[PDB]
Amino acid sequence: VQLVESGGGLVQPGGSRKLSCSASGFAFSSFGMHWVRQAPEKGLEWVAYISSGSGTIYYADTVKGRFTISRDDPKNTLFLQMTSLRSEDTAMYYCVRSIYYYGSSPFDFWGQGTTLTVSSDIVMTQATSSVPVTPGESVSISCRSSKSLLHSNGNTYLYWFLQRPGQSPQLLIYRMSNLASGVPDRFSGSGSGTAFTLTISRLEAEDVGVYYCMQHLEYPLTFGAGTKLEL
Amino acid sequence: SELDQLRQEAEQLKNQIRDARKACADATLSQITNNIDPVGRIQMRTRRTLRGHLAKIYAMHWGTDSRLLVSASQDGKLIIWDSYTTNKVHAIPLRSSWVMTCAYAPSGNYVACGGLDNICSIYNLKTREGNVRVSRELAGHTGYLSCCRFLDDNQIVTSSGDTTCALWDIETGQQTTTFTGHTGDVMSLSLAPDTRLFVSGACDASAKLWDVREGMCRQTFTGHESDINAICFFPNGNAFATGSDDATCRLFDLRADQELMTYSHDNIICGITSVSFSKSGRLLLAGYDDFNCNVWDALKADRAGVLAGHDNRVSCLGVTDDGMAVATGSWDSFLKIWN
Amino acid sequence: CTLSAEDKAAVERSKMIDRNLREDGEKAAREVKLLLLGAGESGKNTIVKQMKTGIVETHFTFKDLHFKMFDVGAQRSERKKWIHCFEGVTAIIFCVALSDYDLMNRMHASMKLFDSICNNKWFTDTSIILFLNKKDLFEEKIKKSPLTICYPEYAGSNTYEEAAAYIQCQFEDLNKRKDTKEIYTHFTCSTDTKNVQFVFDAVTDVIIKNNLKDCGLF
Amino acid sequence: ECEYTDWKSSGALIPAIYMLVFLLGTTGNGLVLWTVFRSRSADIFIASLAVADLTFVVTLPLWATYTYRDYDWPFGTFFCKLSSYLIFVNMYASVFCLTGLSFDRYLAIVRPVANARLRLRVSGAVATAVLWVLAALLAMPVMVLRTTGDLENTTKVQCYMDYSMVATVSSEWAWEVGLGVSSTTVGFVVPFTIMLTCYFFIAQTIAGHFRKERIEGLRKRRRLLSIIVVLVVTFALCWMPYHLVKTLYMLGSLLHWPCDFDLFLMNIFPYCTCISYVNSCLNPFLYAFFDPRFRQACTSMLC
Amino acid sequence: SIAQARKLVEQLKMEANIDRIKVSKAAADLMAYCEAHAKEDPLLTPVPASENPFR
Amino acid sequence: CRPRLCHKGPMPF
Repeated sequence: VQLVESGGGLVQPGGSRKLSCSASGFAFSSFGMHWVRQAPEKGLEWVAYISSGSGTIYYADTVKGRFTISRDDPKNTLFLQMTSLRSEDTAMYYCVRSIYYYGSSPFDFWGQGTTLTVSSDIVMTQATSSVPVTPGESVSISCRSSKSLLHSNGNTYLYWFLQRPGQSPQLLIYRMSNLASGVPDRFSGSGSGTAFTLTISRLEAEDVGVYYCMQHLEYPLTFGAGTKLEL
Repeated sequence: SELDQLRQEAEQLKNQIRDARKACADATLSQITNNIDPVGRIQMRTRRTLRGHLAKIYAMHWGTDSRLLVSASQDGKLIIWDSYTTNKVHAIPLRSSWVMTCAYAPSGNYVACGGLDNICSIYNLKTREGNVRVSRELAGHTGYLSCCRFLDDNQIVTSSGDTTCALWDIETGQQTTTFTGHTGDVMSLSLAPDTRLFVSGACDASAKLWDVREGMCRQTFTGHESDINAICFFPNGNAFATGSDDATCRLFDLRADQELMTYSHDNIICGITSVSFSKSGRLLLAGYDDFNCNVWDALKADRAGVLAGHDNRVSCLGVTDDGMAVATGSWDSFLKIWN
Repeated sequence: CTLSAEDKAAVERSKMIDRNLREDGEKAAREVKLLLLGAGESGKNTIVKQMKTGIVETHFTFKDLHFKMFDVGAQRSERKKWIHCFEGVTAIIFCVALSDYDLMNRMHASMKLFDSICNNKWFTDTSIILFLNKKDLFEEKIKKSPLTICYPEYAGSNTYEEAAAYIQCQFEDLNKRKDTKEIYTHFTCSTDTKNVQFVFDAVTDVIIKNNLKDCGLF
Repeated sequence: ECEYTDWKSSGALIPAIYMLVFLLGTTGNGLVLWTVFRSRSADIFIASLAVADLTFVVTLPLWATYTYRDYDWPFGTFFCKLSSYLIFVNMYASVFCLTGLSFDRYLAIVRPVANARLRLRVSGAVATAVLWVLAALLAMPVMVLRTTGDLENTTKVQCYMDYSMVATVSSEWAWEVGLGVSSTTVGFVVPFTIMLTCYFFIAQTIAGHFRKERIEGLRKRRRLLSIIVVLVVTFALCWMPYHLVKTLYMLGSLLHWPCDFDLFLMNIFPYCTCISYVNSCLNPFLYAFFDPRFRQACTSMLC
Repeated sequence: SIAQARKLVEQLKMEANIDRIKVSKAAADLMAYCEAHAKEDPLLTPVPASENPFR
Repeated sequence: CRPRLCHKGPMPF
């Protein structure tokens, strides 16, 4: 599975740019795709979603009317056509694949990213930003929601991501308690509906990064500000 | 020369087995359970109709979560359904379209199907690419596949129209054990709840109990007058029920080695396609060629209820592992969830 | 309305699956399905060669029409257990060897399999395309052997035309539903390249008549 | 000039024929619907045709009463508009469902392999939606123009198309004859031409594919060709008197008939209409119960 | 012939030497199992609509 | 009314 973004670079305010994501190694047309962006020193921000089959499209309020997300399924390519570019669009843009069915694991593969330099939402609160740690020890990261993430169907739509210092984010936990494929048992998640916890059993050196909680109950998807682990 | 005493010995052995069986029949089941109490009237509603197959559904199997079920039709499709919402989770195109059986793996990661192509295909449901793919093609039967059941993620037992059953190593693709001894086509298998035994029912009106680890046949149960189409273990694994073309279900005990009850009615003349027990074993459910499913009191051999609502032959049945629902698949190309 | 975001996305995936299932059903309904039966050593393989280990499927297209043909020989299992799978094929192609009359007799065994297939409950409305194979060998052996070796109550000219017409009538007589299914009869050789044309014409007829029934015209 | 009078027996017969065709149409097409809905192609065309014919004849007691009272309508304006609208909508939908059957049979029988895609795209429920909306539109002039009034020369209320909603008295004849000729063309001449053409080609096919040498093919040959001819002949015999008399009488306002011809037309017209209502009574037996499978369904359910 | 026939007689010798309990004991066990689990059986004891996933 | 058969029957034109 591989997602490669391209089309970034230095641009002038008010101009236009097209970002392109080339997929390879998976059934691209079965996955819905997202664009998520990260400002130079800030956290993850959801931008746009195009459904599998292009029948559903959502935009964040800050990019609506300026950005248009599009999909080329025979060519395995995702596009983001940006117009009227502002200095607040300076971010690294990520391409995220996401499949939805009973028991699926959405938001599970993120691309490497592409850098673009310009010359009633659910609030996720991660009260802590930074946490000092020593390997072999346990740690708990907390997140609280403006609104209850538990749905009447019984699911609690909270996701945990880890971003190691130089890499793209990685899905750790989906739906508040389910461990993602490939993630060691040291990670567990629990929570209430408006208050959530990610617990790490024994730290290791590869567990240092920023942890983000995301809600997937309503659109626009909203992220936490991120908690950073320092060894 | 010796062939003569060989048939003599077989004939005396059959007589002796019958004498031992008669010795144990001290009181019929109908006499012990006569004063226990009736189940009154069992009345079940269609809760869901699963639509989307375009030909006769031949097989269905519940997952162990009691929510997902796999359905096999001769449109060349396996459909995995979410029964609570009626959403289709997966549609799987089969290489051969004459599928007769299908199985859901108890871990939920795999699905199996086979039929007139003589192959058991294993389908990986949880890939990194997001699509379902064939992971194995178990070849080596010389007749059609009639039934298959996962023991593990790596083991599966198959019954065949070539009169045999087989245990497979899914990873190496080989038959670990072969189960010979039937003289007609084997139509159905049922795994014991501890999966150390299984029972098969062949087109010789007999059922056999097999040891999975030893490959030997321990017990042979006769009594049906025609081909056994369906077989199901009792919840505790000490008994099982068969269904035949002679329009009868029979209950067999393992430790008494006898038939304990016959389920029949003068106004039922057609053969039985499928059987299963409710969670306590109190009710026996049976699908018929006359488009119905009858509900039996398994302890008193009463008709306790009917599930009517299919327009062609009821080909396959399934009670969930939590006992909340029954699914019926039919030749009219619909699945129905009852409660 | 009352669904979550992931619920709505799952419903959308289910409806895309429904679309694909309807398109594959529409594509399957435009195809012709032929069940190919025959006796032991009867000329099925040559017919398969012209048209082109469980069930063997053959695909071919002829004059804008797509054909699927299912050879179910080598399926050494009780037919009554799987023969209902083919209730709904367009027609049954039955191969018979004409040279088998003087070799139970192969001709009588072929007549019994034909009679069993024609009057089966699953095939009440299913026309039969009867291919009489090896007519060359038949015309060779019929000059050296009378047809009475298999039909002692036969009387007629020991010429290929007379005996072959008599045998075609003997086969058509086994149909006990003469107002429900037809029997299409064609004599063939190993060299006859008009066999696919004969199959196509008979199948067009079957389609026209199924559509007469299904349009209510009956 | 000449006096325009009714044959005395008309006010007594015409209500009787209206109530009779009401009974036959209602029971026949209620049986058809009870079978279709409470048990193959043509079932959607049979169901639409049964609804159309049943609603065609179901409002006839009101015009039977209107006739037996010598044209005095005690039912309000709403019911002139509604009854007349339903009687016209379902005239159209009857004829359009018959043409749809003819066309779907053409596509299914004549060249079935080539017109499979087209039969998917343009037949089935597409044709029924289109014919129901087209019948509902083409019949709106009666919903907008049909009013109750009292020619004070009688002191009686009578449904009538006024045309002073749309036209002056010197341009009312253009409206009468234009709407009449439009109705005749769209309701008889185009659907009849299509039914006739389609059944000619279906008859060529049926006569070519059922060989008359084997006796069973001969029987089916005769049975299918017979019913095809009877369908076409019944449509013509039931619907052509009405259209021809209507046309001649309206064309007699531009010309001058000898007024014996005019009295004959003016008087024979009610019975031509009553004949056109017999198609709605005959359609179940020509289309739905011609099929022995459908008959046995209906009877085994009843019996 | 000899092989298959000896195979039959030996399978019968293995099938004849099993421990069999009386039908009354087996029937009593099936009766006891159905009684111990009657309350957990939702097709026998229909559950309230609140506890039914197939509402 | 313009036609004589505008009334006298359900069929208006």
